[PDB]
Amino acid sequence: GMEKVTVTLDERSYPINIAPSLYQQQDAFWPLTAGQRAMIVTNETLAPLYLHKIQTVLEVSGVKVDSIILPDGEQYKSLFIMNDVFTALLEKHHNRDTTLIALGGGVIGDLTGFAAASYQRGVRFIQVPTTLLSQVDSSVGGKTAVNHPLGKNMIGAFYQPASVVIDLDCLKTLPKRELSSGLAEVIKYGIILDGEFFSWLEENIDALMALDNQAMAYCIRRCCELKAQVVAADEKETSGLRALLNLGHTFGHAIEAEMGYGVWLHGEAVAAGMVMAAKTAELIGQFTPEQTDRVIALLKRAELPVTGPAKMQPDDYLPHMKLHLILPTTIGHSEMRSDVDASTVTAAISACIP
Amino acid sequence: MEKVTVTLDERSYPINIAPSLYQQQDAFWPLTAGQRAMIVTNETLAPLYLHKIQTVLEVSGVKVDSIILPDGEQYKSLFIMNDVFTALLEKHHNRDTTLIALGGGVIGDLTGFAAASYQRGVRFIQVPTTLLSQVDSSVGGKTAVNHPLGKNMIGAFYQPASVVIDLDCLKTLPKRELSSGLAEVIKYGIILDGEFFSWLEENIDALMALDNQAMAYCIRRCCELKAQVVAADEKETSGLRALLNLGHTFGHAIEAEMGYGVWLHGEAVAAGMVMAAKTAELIGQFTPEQTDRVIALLKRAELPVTGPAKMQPDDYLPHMMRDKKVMGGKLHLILPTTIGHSEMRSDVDASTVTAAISACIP
Ligand SMILES: NC(=O)c1ccc[n+]([C@@H]2O[C@H](COP(=O)([O-])OP(=O)(O)OC[C@H]3O[C@@H](n4cnc5c(N)ncnc54)[C@H](O)[C@@H]3O)[C@@H](O)[C@H]2O)c1
Ligand SMILES: NC(=O)c1ccc[n+]([C@@H]2O[C@H](COP(=O)([O-])OP(=O)(O)OC[C@H]3O[C@@H](n4cnc5c(N)ncnc54)[C@H](O)[C@@H]3O)[C@@H](O)[C@H]2O)c1
Ligand SMILES: [Mg+2]
Ligand SMILES: [Mg+2]
Repeated sequence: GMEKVTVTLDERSYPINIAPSLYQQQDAFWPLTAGQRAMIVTNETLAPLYLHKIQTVLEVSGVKVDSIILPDGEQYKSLFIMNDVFTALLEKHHNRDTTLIALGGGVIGDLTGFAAASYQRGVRFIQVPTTLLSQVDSSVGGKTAVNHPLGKNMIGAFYQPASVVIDLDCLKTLPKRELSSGLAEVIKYGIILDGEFFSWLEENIDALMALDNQAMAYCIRRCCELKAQVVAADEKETSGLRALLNLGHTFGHAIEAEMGYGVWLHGEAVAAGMVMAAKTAELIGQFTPEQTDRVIALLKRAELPVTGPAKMQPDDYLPHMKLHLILPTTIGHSEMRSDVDASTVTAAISACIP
Repeated sequence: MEKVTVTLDERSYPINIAPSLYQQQDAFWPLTAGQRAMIVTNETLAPLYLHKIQTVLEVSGVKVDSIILPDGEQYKSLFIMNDVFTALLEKHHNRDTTLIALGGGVIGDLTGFAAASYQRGVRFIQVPTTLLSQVDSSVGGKTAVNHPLGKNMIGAFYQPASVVIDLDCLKTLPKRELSSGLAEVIKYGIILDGEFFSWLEENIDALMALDNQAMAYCIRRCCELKAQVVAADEKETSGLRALLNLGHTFGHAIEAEMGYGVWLHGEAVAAGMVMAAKTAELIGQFTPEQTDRVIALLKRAELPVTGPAKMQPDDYLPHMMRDKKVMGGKLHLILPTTIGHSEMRSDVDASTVTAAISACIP
């Protein structure tokens, strides 16, 4: 079906529209209108699949389109690459009324967003996310950035899109491993914020894996709804409410750091991380094995790992991680708990060794 | 000590102005003991003021790192800004750090955008060391770096936490740069406050001599005036803020044709304001007596009131049009209406512009 989320943050409002074949609808790329310009930023993987189609629809609507195609990879989320986007914009004489269109995943999304924030101190930005992860995570919060060699996402801006266009057909070309990686973050929302959504996932996860339009549209809509509610409740990260979004990410970062880029995908590491966080919550005396087993079972349904790499030992995790962890309190409720003992965390990691 | 409080885009900050302010109690508020700062400066200012400022901060309990960048508009680049990020990350500066911009407007813009972008925004304090940056950069929140295809094309609106103006720093500023700053001082009087203009006619000698009491009042009032115009035209579009471009359309032509550093920005603005005055005479809104007052005061500040001998009227016009597209070619000018009042005039005839330029040929 067609789902729609209106997000209202920092006194902005924008729509997220979600439907199969959305790229082909009239005014799907609103607020762009006839006579205006757009610069599509995409990567070498997405370009042959969607760039021509999108350019055609925009140009039939009176919109003048330029494009820049970047290589595929996290390493291109760079200040030097963002400068090349500025060069493309300036070489084609794009003025402050241009719109940047991020056609791709979260890598493209982050780089383009920061480019839109910074070009002439801010031009309009439309997200066209093509991974499940970016549909359910990047589409809300306004975080844009590029990397520095000494820290990921260290250079950037809070900058909100004018609209987010989610055509579910784009998921038909997404590798299944990337689809599952996105579903780790989908499941996370259920654990941290909405136990009823978790139950809905238990009942519909097979349809999501099959790219069912009705399930996936609702799935995306609810994740965005949940994310927008938590960002709205602490837009300046006052409380630790936005921090809850990091369930499994402390453990997961350790895995990504030791294993290297593309070896474990982000959502795969987060999946194993959520289990380790659940086990931690059991050991401090606040979670039951039955609750943890529900998290484990559902992750396996989504074809996600629930064990750590055999290749790392527990002592390899902690240098990457006295300790601040996001822990579940129920299925549907969570907390930031600081001062967790390292031996508690290592015991939890040890319980997930294959 | 003068103080201006500025409140724009729901932020509020003080601009404090005094001789020997670098040495005074809580001069770098809101930085407080136990916090970190990274001072960004250039190779010219570093031997003059970096040690002094570091000492005062460290005596206040503030932990200080610094980076020294090369001096010049040609270094106001994304790539040089990247070195700031590297210095911050190498010393493990977290989101609670403060960037201190110690230098002129070039340092101020690059540091400001660095502060806007580092971890998506850290605190920023301005320590402007040119008159131009004291009276122009200190309000508005425009930060930026240049791209080879356009000046100030990459940046952010980002306001400082405070602006620290120690008048003593002007004692080392070259006299030509002091005059260039006084062009923008005089502009304020023309566009917004005729009583300030009259005060300038009575005090310009003291300002040229760096009199502390005059200069403190001069800087306070300019910041006040710029803040009033920006605050009114934040939520309105149109362009009350565009009034800040008096003389800048003519002046950009001069800077563009004469080349980098040949005419300083305020020298070009000076001659531009005269041309704008002449234009306002020719459309029937200004008198020669009014224009004469502008000319006389500019000369007292050692600024030009004529265009370069090398440029003819047709050399100005391609630079003054919004662009050269078929639907472009339009000359939009800020004109004075009195001494103290100004307006945007759209679609000014080329013959009027050529006559006004011609009236200022040496
Ligand atoms: N709030 C935020 O701004 C936010 C949130 C989470 C993640 N991020 C950032 O997002 C990035 C990760 O994003 P991602 O997981 O979407 O990875 P990604 O953008 O690298 O895309 C994953 C892979 O799938 C390819 N791909 C994408 N869409 C496709 C499609 N429809 N068909 C075929 N292949 C396709 C990409 O080319 C790439 O090879 C990280 O840089 C992360 O920091 C940002
Ligand atoms: N609102 C804004 O953000 C805004 C407004 C006006 C100008 N600007 C920018 O400011 C820049 C021009 O600034 P500027 O005129 O200060 O030039 P500048 O920063 O290049 O300084 C002029 C010269 O004086 C030297 N210097 C500065 N202070 C000194 C002192 N106390 N003693 C000895 N030498 C000193 C500098 O090192 C430089 O050589 C431009 O890039 C312009 O875009 C921005
Ligand atoms: Mg994540
Ligand atoms: Mg100026």
